[PDB]
Amino acid sequence: SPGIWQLDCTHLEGKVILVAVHVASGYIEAEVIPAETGQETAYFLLKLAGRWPVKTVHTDNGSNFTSTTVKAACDWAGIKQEDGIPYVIESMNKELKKIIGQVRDQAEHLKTAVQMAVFIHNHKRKGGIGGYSAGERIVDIIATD
Amino acid sequence: SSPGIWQLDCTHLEGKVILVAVHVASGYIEAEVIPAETGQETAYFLLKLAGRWPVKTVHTDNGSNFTSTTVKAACDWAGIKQEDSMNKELKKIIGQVRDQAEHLKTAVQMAVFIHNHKRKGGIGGYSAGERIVDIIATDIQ
Ligand SMILES: OC[C@H]1O[C@@](CO)(O[C@H]2O[C@H](CO)[C@@H](O)[C@H](O)[C@H]2O)[C@@H](O)[C@@H]1O
Ligand SMILES: Nc1ccc(-n2cccc2)cc1
Ligand SMILES: Nc1ccc(-n2cccc2)cc1
Repeated sequence: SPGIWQLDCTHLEGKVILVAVHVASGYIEAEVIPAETGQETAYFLLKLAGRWPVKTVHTDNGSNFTSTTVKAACDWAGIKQEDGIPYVIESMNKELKKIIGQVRDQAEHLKTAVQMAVFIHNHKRKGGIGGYSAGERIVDIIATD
Repeated sequence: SSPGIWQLDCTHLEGKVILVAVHVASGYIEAEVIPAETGQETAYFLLKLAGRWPVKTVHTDNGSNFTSTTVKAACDWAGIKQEDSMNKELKKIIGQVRDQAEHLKTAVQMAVFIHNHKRKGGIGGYSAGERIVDIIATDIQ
């Protein structure tokens, strides 16, 4: 389970946000991209896979994931691509947009607000003052020694 | 050496700029390919990095991009203190795989992958990715 990520997209202000969620921790990575193309999606996946030990990605089976460029990237990086596998995370894509609202007036451009929201989400302590943030949870889950 | 210390440097290849952040204690790298070495691109890079890892201090080359008001605003917001080698290993790996990709940026991220995942030493060794997570997880207690 520690190598599983869920990908999804969010559209805001006529722009596309690609989001990767580490299922076990709730940690997120996101980028604003011009459109959901195979090349953009493949680049995103390649970046993510260089930064964390990514074994498996669950996707929404959008047409960007049927691109041969994305298939090639997943094969090169040793990612098992699992399309149409669903999976509180539902509450979270709604939650990123809420956080983006609380910082939007501090950023000239949307992409900056998106990275501010990612920062807030990842650093936020969950389950009270004795709890842990998504950033803390991911490193504790992944660390092997 | 401390868990929150990164070093940031630029490398120029094929008319483009590669921004490289190294986590000093582990050797782990994050990199992006940018059109030009601008204040806006530098700030965006730093905000992304700080959202992903507990970044306390970044050591830089004190070029013009790092003292931009947008960079200072990003660093103030993210709680990053600015202060004034592995570019060589990265460039080398980029060389070794540049022929497996059309675009330079694809080859750069292939090189970041290879570098971060590569076990140093024999059986018993670690990769830079394993070292950074082990160091940070230990710091959490
Ligand atoms: O959101 C656009 C933004 O992303 C950055 C990250 O620093 O880089 C881009 O990465 C590629 C360029 O190297 C793009 O193809 C990709 O869409 C995006 O991740 C910035 O340079 C850019 O402003
Ligand atoms: N844009 C892009 C990203 C990754 C690849 N890739 C394919 C195999 C390995 C990386 C190709 C193109
Ligand atoms: N436990 C573990 C394994 C691989 C990594 N890794 C992350 C990027 C490259 C390797 C991190 C932690």
